[PDB]
Amino acid sequence: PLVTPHTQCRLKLLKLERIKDYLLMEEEFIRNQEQMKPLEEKQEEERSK
Amino acid sequence: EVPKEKEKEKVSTAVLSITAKAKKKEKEKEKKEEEKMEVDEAEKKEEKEKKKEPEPNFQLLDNPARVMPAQLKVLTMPETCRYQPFKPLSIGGIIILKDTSEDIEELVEP
Amino acid sequence: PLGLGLNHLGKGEAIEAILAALEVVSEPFRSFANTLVDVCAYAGSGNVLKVQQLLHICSEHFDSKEKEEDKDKKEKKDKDKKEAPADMGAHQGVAVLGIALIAMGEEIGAE
Repeated sequence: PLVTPHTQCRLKLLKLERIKDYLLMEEEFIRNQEQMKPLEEKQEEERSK
Repeated sequence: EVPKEKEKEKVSTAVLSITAKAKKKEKEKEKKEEEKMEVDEAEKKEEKEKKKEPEPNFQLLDNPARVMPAQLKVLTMPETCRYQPFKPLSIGGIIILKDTSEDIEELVEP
Repeated sequence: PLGLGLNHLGKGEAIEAILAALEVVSEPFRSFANTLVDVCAYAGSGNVLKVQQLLHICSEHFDSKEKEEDKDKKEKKDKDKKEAPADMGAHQGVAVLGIALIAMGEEIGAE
């Protein structure tokens, strides 16, 4: 909640593009999270039955 | 025998932010470093193209000889060899050799 | 390696990474020190392109107990470069590290 120029100024162009940077990276970090998990599980005999 | 070996290995970084001008001025930094100190590396072409075109289509065969029923008509006895067969050799099965001269050898049984 | 980065704290010149990381070109348990003097020169600014190489190279990899210290120390250097853009990235830092870490992670998060 810090968009404090409240007007057409380059700060709010700089502020919001910082926010775009951290959200794209948090997308790409969790995108790599479900990517690079080689697990290929086999369930336990007690749980499967 | 080609089972697989695949790799997930990556998700491509699609950051099209301020990186775009940042990588461009880095390519300017190599235009002072690459072409002004030392660069030479090369490799040769058309070696792998060369061996393909002089190929056979005159494949000799011993006589335990598998033969397709299509290629019964396109096989040819060696006329440069003297030992010629007896039946017109254009159909698969068994034929006998008309052995001409002398000095017969090379019998094989496993 | 910490007093190295303490001897080279706070300059975003990226020569100190060219100094130190090419100096200790070595085996990976000594290349644990690669992330130290890199980002000790990176106390606080907006250099978000460093923050993505602070994530993308050693992100998870599932890593059966070999370099698990390095991803912790790579996360350790994510802690600074966050404590002085004056709360601009501190909200983003608590947004990331609460989510994809402890609520979506392993030895990196829960240790």
